[PDB]
Amino acid sequence: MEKVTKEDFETIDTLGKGSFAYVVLVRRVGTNNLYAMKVVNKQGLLDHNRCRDVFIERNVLSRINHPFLLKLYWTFQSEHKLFFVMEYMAGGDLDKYMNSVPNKQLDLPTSKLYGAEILMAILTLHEQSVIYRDLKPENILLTGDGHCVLADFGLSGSPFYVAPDVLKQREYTNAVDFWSFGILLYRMLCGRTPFSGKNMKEVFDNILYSDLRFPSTVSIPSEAKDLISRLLVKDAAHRIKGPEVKAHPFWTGINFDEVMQKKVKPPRWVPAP
Amino acid sequence: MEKVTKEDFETIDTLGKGSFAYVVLVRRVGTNNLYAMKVVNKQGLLDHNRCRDVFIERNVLSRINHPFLLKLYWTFQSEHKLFFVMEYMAGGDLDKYMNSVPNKQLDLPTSKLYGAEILMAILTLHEQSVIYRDLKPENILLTGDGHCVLADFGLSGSPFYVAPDVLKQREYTNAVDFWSFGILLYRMLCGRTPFSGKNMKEVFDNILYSDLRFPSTVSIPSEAKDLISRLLVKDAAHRIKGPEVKAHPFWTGINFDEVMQKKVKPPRWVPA
Ligand SMILES: [Cl-]
Ligand SMILES: [Cl-]
Ligand SMILES: [Cl-]
Ligand SMILES: [Cl-]
Ligand SMILES: [Cl-]
Ligand SMILES: [Cl-]
Ligand SMILES: [Cl-]
Ligand SMILES: [Cl-]
Ligand SMILES: [Cl-]
Ligand SMILES: [Cl-]
Repeated sequence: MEKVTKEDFETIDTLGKGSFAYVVLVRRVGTNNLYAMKVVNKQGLLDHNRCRDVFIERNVLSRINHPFLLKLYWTFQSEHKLFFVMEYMAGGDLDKYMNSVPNKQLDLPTSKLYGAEILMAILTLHEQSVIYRDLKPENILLTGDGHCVLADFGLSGSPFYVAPDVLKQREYTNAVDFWSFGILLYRMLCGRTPFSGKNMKEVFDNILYSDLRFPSTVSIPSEAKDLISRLLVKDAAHRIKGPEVKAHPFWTGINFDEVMQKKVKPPRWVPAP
Repeated sequence: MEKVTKEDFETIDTLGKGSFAYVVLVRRVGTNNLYAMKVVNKQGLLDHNRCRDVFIERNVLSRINHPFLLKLYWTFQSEHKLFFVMEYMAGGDLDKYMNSVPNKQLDLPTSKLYGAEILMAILTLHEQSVIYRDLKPENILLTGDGHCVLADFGLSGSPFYVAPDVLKQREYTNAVDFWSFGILLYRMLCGRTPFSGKNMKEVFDNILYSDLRFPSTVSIPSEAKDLISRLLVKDAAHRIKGPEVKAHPFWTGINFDEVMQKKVKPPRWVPA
């Protein structure tokens, strides 16, 4: 790619702020092309021990160009900052989309496709020893044609998706992602998360101690219940792991190769540029 | 893919009409998804040419996944017809696009990107032993975000892109695709094809015997002129081949790995 510097991008708007990074909507000078540019303080990266994360993002994930991870176009530096010019997703996120559909529920074909796309993303991250840690609808972005893409993992509701492991020990492993994935699958199919409460204390107690229950009013295939139940085993040591999740009978009727090729479209996508 | 038949697609409009096949815009019933479906009357398979083309589409091209080859979702048959459900390209084709831009000329960055994407498609076809043989702007479709995609399952302008190899022998090698590629690069940069005439006989005589001539009113890099000239060598044996085309200095400002990942966007794309 061209040897760009910060001078080659015109800031149009702000897309968010963080501890030591911010994201701006930019237009590449001389073109009509828009991008989401993440600007990260170099000293901040060093103080937060994020150099490995940056190396993986820039030198490993960028080569994979996974369809359901955010696309990276350019990385470059200034004196004090590193810049990551990434795809601008104006189609919103999955939290907003699900809150706008009737009953808050996605039908089975859509839930299964989005579950497969998200699973492929999570499996790719784990292969690179990256734990997403914050899987939730707000961090799943939608393309213009209705496919799911994981939000920038460096950047990042949450109380409902936290695993027992994190509440008890703050210990992050691949299993916490599969717990959150089970919460997400349940949410897409049922219209709500499985564990709630009148305050955070009750929510955490239910996450730790309450048996999983499915709504009597929602028709869920037995295979989906089986997979969600195994993803939401309380003890991480006995939780279903990646290979068994990918081989689970719930994925009957969806071909992961065709999903990776974008040949399985969302049946009811509502484009809205 | 889920099993389908003709009954699962509702015709919205007609996109193209051909001798023994037509393309329609369709919607998968029960969804909001749109596709382009080519319908081929099996009666037209008596022609060895049309029979071979459909054979290649059903058995070879159907198995290729490439960003710049048109995507095929389903292929199936009825008692007397054949069906190809492919991606509907919202941007239309490169012939209409180039006839809309001022002076009918694409700028150098756009010409180089589109040339790179088309070259990647051609090289992949040759690796699969497929000769496209009909490379021209009408067969280059445009995605909603401005990328070029070779039409693979469409209906069979054309006289301006035919190589001397075809005119002399009626015989085809990989070289005919690189001749058409030469004509296309010249068209994008210069606003017209190199060889024209007042009738078809004049056009063919110029292709066979007239030395390539570049316009005096259009300035193009010497590297672009060199590559087009190597592509438009009339003797097939001495025409530039695939690997030398890919390594040519004209592609200096392009990285083909990034183009394959759709990380090089067209700078002026007008999604209308
Ligand atoms: Cl511009
Ligand atoms: Cl390290
Ligand atoms: Cl510094
Ligand atoms: Cl970061
Ligand atoms: Cl794509
Ligand atoms: Cl069939
Ligand atoms: Cl052949
Ligand atoms: Cl050859
Ligand atoms: Cl060759
Ligand atoms: Cl390559």
